Formats: sequence, structure tokens, C-alpha cells
Amino acid sequence: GQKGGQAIVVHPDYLYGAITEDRYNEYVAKVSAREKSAYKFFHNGMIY
Amino acid sequence: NGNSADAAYAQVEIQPRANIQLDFPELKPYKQVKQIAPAELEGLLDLERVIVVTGFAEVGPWGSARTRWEMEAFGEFSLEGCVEMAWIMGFISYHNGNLKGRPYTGWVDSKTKEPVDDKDVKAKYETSILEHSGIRLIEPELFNG
Amino acid sequence: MGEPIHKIATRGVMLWKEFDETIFNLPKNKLVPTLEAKRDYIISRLNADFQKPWFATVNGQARDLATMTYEEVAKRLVELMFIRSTNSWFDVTWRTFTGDFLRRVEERFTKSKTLSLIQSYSLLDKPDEAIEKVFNAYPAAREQFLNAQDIDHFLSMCQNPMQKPVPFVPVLDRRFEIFFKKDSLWQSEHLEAVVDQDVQRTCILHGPVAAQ
Ligand SMILES: NC(=O)c1ccc[n+]([C@@H]2O[C@H](COP(=O)([O-])OP(=O)(O)OC[C@H]3O[C@@H](n4cnc5c(N)ncnc54)[C@H](OP(=O)(O)O)[C@@H]3O)[C@@H](O)[C@H]2O)c1
Repeated sequence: GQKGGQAIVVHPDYLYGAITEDRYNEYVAKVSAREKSAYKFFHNGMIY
Repeated sequence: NGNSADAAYAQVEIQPRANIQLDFPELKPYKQVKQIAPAELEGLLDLERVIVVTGFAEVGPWGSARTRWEMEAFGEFSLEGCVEMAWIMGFISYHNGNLKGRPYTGWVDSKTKEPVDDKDVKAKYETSILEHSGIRLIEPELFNG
Repeated sequence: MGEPIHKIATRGVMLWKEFDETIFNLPKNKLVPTLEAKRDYIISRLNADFQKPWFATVNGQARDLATMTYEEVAKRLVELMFIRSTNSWFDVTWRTFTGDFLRRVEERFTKSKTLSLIQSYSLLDKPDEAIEKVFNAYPAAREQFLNAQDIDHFLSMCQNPMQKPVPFVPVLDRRFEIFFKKDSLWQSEHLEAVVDQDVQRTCILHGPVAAQ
């Protein structure tokens, strides 16, 4: 039905050049903590 | 020389357990990440108008995004991929408690309830996983006969 | 078993008394809900006042096993079970607990069949060096929380009957009374193996009339 589409995805590291070092480092710490909590959640969920 | 001569000579082997990872993107130190984009980019973008993907998943013929990627990129499963597929397909189930007297924490065969070591998942299930995944003859039991 | 005991009224024993009145007397259906509700209070009292502290406490911060790294678990085991003053493991079965944990770490973090970096638990008689050696081989284990499977294994190891009862409370669940009360009498003779060598955490049996 003539449904054409295109999406372009750009490497996420190009986002980080848009922000300051402090913003980036705050984000890195938050994501690191979230990732650890996600692994916790994931393995609990998988086995139960 | 008896058993004491060879007991201290003999040595303990570590068998790997599947440690499935979420594969969050790797974050570089700021200095490295600063070199990829142009210097002018800092403060130039309205970040409310930059759209990012923060998460993704799938359910498909090769399981989840993690297992489908292993099969797509590498053509075979790691230990993590095999255990994930065996769990997805109901081959293995987790067990924490008494199992035939002795206390057991780990995978068992879903049918028999026999303990399964992670290192044995491949030999025990991989052939079944590969036969009952991906593009294959239509299985009537999956489509109401 | 519900039997009266005459103990010196230390902080430890006064905590025991409070929990007898407010937790251990509750029926089974209301126990786990009460533990969940009073969780932070119970943890703070264990850590302040009792001879079995809350295991999952890292630099004075209450955690859970689920929110500790493998390295934090290994180091907490050494902090509670290895006596610096005598440079030894208080009980060999506690050394075996810790060695069995370090092998689990290697198993979880190794990509292939390899040799254990702890061939004999005798290597744990220098526990910091053994920990450093395992976590240098598997540095991902410094950053990752326990796999949920390794939490269950750790708690299964805490209930090993052929072992001196662990000197901590590792979980708040239906077995809390057993974790709290079991093997409560040796600490008054071995204050070197109690958190702050603090007598006030311990159970000393003594009679009120004889005490004169
Ligand atoms: N009449 C009195 O006034 C009086 C006063 C003090 C004590 N007692 C009695 O003395 C007995 C022990 O007292 P308790 O308060 O210590 O009772 P408890 O807390 O139940 O006993 C300690 C238990 O820990 C285990 N244990 C300790 N060290 C161990 C090791 N190295 N290896 C393996 N297991 C170990 C044993 O249990 P498992 O065998 O189950 O592993 C032992 O039964 C009790 O029967 C108690 O009633 C009586």
C-alpha cells in the first residue's frame, strides 16, 4: 500500500559532545547505578 | 606414597556459569567522547528535540534481542545465549531448595527436574534449541493445530 | 524453643527482649509482613546493638545481598569471620564458607574452564591477598551485584548444618528467629570475634539473685 519509510540512527556518542563534562559525568554515574539495578531486576525476574 | 602425596598435587577446575548481561552501551571517558563530535556542537542542540532510543527488545524466531543478535552476528550461541534460549524455550527452569535430599540452587531440566550445569546446557539442549528456533517447518501445536 | 533464660540486660539482650514481644510472638502469616514493614528499623538495631549484625552493610550503609557487589560480599565475610587481632579465621568452616564463595565468583565471571586461583582454602589465611587475587582475575565482579542465583546459593550456604552458624543476619524472612537466636552463647567468651569487641552486643547468662 505504498508504505515507504526510512529512519536514520546515529551513534549515541555524538550526543555527548553536545553537553559539558559535569553533565556527562553526572549521567555516567546515574546510568551505572541504573544498570546495576537492572541486572538485579533481570536475573531475579528471569529465575522467578 | 599413598593418597596424601597426590591430594596436594591434584588441582580444582572452575566450570563457567552463564552471567547474562543487559549490554548497556559502554560510556567512554569525557575526553574520548569529546573528540568524536565537533567542538562547536557543545550547547548548539536543543536536547529536548534530540530523540534517543533508551531501550529495545523483541520477541521473534530467535528469542529476544540478545539471542537474535548472537545468532545474527556470530552464527552461534555463547553460554549466556544458550542458557537464555533454554530458559525461553522452557528446557531449563530454576530451582532453589531441596532436590532428592541435597539442597540445590540452579538450573534443572523442566521435564525431569534433574540438575543441569550451565556448561552442559549446550551439549544437552543446543541441538533442540537450533531445531525449534528460527525459520523452520510450521509446527501445528504453535498455531492451534 | 520459648524457654526463659536469665541474661545480663545488654543492648543485644534488650533488642532480643523487644523482638520477643514485637516479632517472634506474632503468628507465621503476620511475621514476614512485620519484617518487611520494620525492615529498616530491624537492620539499624542489629547493626547498633546485636552480636549478629546485618550482613549487607557496606561502610555503615544498609544494603541487601541483592545490592552488594561480589567483592563487597567477599570483604564483608572477611570483616565478620576473620579475626585481625589473632590473624586467623575464628572457625575453619567460616574459612570454607568464604572459599566456597570465592569459587562461585570465579565460576560466575570465567568465560572458560580454568584452574581455581584458590586451590586450597589455606590460601585464605592471608584473606586480603586471596580477595585481591580473585577480583584482579575477575574485575567485573567488583562492579556487578550478586546474580540472583548467587544470592540464593549464599543463603543456602548460611543454612549448611555442618558449619558454625554464620555470625550475621543475611536476610529478613521466615527463618529470622533462627538467624537471630541460634549459637548465641560463645560470643561472651570470644569478644575478639564480635563487631566492635563490644560486650553490650552479647548474651551473658547470669542469675539475678546470684548477681548480688
Ligand atoms: N539449662 C540451661 O540453663 C542451659 C544454658 C545454656 C545452654 N543450654 C543448652 O546447651 C545447648 C546449646 O546451647 P545454645 O544456646 O548454643 O543452643 P543453639 O543456639 O541451638 O546451639 C548451637 C547450635 O549451633 C550449632 N553449632 C555451633 N557450633 C558449631 C560448629 N562448629 N559446627 C557445626 N554446628 C555448630 C549446633 O547445631 P546443629 O547441630 O543443629 O548444627 C548447635 O546445636 C542447648 O541444648 C541448650 O538448651 C542450657
